[PDB]
Amino acid sequence: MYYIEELFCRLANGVLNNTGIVTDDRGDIEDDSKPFIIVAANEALTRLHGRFNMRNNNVVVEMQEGRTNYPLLAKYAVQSYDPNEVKCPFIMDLAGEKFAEDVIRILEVYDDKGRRRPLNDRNNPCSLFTPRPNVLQNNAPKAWEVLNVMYQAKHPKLSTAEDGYNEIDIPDTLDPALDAYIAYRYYTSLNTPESSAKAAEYLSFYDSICREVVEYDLTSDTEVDTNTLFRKRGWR
Amino acid sequence: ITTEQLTTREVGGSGVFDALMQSASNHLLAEFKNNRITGGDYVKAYIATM
Repeated sequence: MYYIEELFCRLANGVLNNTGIVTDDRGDIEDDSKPFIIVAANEALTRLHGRFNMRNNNVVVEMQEGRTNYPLLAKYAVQSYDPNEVKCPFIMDLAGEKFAEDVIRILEVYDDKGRRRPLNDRNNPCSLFTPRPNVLQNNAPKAWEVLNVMYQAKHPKLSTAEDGYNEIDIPDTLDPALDAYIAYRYYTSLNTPESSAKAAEYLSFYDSICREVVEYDLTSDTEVDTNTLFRKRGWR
Repeated sequence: ITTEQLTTREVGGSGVFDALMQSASNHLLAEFKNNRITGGDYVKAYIATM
């Protein structure tokens, strides 16, 4: 829940202390070396959010008469659409946030009437398909039809361009994993044998921390639920 | 000619040995400010030329 400047300071004080990237007073990263750190941080956040299933997000898609493929992009969102290019958007962002393009995997799709819609089921005619990992199909659009999509989400892009996201939202147990990944990227990029050995060390540290977090289940990844098939099958 | 004209026992300068060390340190730091080496490589090269 801290800004990008705190990340730059924490890198200036932790790993990357001897490196020539850091300013003279050891306060913050030098200006010309910031895009490198931003790219590395984005890659690390995507890796972690793919691994751990932290964020569960929702989006609402409204159905037009002649369209069957509904890609989930920011072009068709209310808060971000360009009136000249797209006449009518089908992704609603009225309340809050801007729906950054962060669709990794689609889990559940529910109709506007409270009825579930099967995904990727060939033998069920009333099913929804995904030709691409974020594109969604419905082959029979109807009037007054709306679908709610529950999907696994990744961290929104960090840009530091006066309009991008400054905030970093990550569990406090996984800061060292992110820092280790950034250090691995840098020391691999240096292209020397000693730096290569240091990069190997940092990558191994990243893996070990992730495996520890998996062992102790600090993100509450495991889920169970009450049995419902006992009654469906007819047992007494 | 005295000893103080060889080295003045300070990192600063005003001696042949001190200037010879400072020039090498400046060259290594010039390569170091570009993201080409780290602190350890610079220190090791400095100690080697000492």
